[PDB]
Amino acid sequence: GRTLGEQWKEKLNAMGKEEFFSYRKEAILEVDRTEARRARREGNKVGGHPVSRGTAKLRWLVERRFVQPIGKVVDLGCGRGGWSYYAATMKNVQEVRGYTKGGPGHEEPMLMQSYGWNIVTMKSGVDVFYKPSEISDTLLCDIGESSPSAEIEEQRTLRILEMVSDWLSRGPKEFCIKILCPYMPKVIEKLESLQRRFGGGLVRVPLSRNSNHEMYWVSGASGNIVHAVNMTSQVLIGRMDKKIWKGPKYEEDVNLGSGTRAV
Ligand SMILES: Nc1nc2c(ncn2[C@@H]2O[C@H](COP(=O)(O)OP(=O)(O)OP(=O)(O)OCC3O[C@@H](n4cnc5c(N)ncnc54)[C@H](O)[C@@H]3O)[C@@H](O)[C@H]2O)c(=O)[nH]1
Ligand SMILES: Nc1nc2c(ncn2[C@@H]2O[C@H](COP(=O)(O)OP(=O)(O)OP(=O)(O)OCC3O[C@@H](n4cnc5c(N)ncnc54)[C@H](O)[C@@H]3O)[C@@H](O)[C@H]2O)c(=O)[nH]1
Ligand SMILES: C[S@@+](CC[C@H](N)C(=O)[O-])C[C@H]1O[C@@H](n2cnc3c(N)ncnc32)[C@H](O)[C@@H]1O
Repeated sequence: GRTLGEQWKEKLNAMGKEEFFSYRKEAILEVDRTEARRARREGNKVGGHPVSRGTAKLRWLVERRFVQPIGKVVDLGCGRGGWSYYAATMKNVQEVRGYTKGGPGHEEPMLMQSYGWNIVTMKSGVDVFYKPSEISDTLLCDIGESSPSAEIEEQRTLRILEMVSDWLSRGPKEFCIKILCPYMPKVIEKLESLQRRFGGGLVRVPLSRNSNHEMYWVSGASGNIVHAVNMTSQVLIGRMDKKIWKGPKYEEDVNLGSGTRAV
């Protein structure tokens, strides 16, 4: 046969617009960004409004001890820097280094003055697939591009998995990696291998939209991957074909404050 996630991806692509858009936000957690937008507009950089939604995503993991940034932090595919700035707010972090592709169709790093910004250093024009690995205490990675093909998503995920190992072999004991397509059998066996060597486990962040099955490979987690995935697949499938769409659960975004920090 084929995996539950496999079937999810097929059932997903067969939905109408009205159904899709309505489904992808059903029962999910969502951050209110409207004030972030206002700040952005006005150019206010010291109101603690994150640069993206991803800040709230990482916060969700961190607060549940799934990952706990420490020492030198490296954020691969940092984009605007939601994850980088958030790591810089934490007392145990001393150095935040981010890398992202930039250019056409890609998010450029964004300057904010959230608490700790001064130890953040983001660099654009960098393709992590050709960037020599560096030492780190914490390794973050949030790379992964959607596609209506699960096979595409598979190989994309596999390329990512292949490359993150090199960064991990450098001894960071705290980590968080986006697995774009975790439900595919080749991805699973690869994670099964990587889990044996590096530990950790896979976790679904409820802030992620129902239109994607992304899970995060995190060092503060553990346990059976194949079960973990399937559970998420039953939830996501369980949300389909709904009667009265209740919509998302709105939460307040994280406040990263302002000002520098001496290290
Ligand atoms: N190459 C393309 N990328 C796109 C397109 N539409 C959206 N995106 C990007 O996908 C990403 C996911 O979109 P989502 O809306 O979920 O991103 P976030 O929710 O994390 O950003 P928010 O700031 O919370 O609000 C989202 C957006 O607000 C816009 N935004 C937010 N910040 C900016 C800046 N700095 N410069 C230009 N536009 C910005 C942007 O269009 C996003 O859709 C995001 O980086 C977008 O820039 C698109 O049509 N083409
Ligand atoms: N039945 C349908 N299925 C769809 C449809 N669109 C996408 N999909 C399926 O859902 C999957 C994911 O959908 P989504 O696009 O919501 O993916 P994400 O939420 O993970 O993308 P994000 O980057 O998190 O933000 C999403 C979006 O931001 C926009 N975005 C982001 N990147 C881009 C680019 N490069 N170009 C144009 N627009 C872009 C776009 O409007 C998306 O809704 C996708 O792989 C498809 O299998 C659709 O219209 N109908
Ligand atoms: C969506 S962002 C992740 C969000 C970020 N963690 C945050 O909190 O805002 C992922 C980024 O990885 C970048 N990316 C994709 N492929 C890359 C590559 N090969 N090398 C470096 N960055 C890449 C994309 O430009 C994209 O903006």
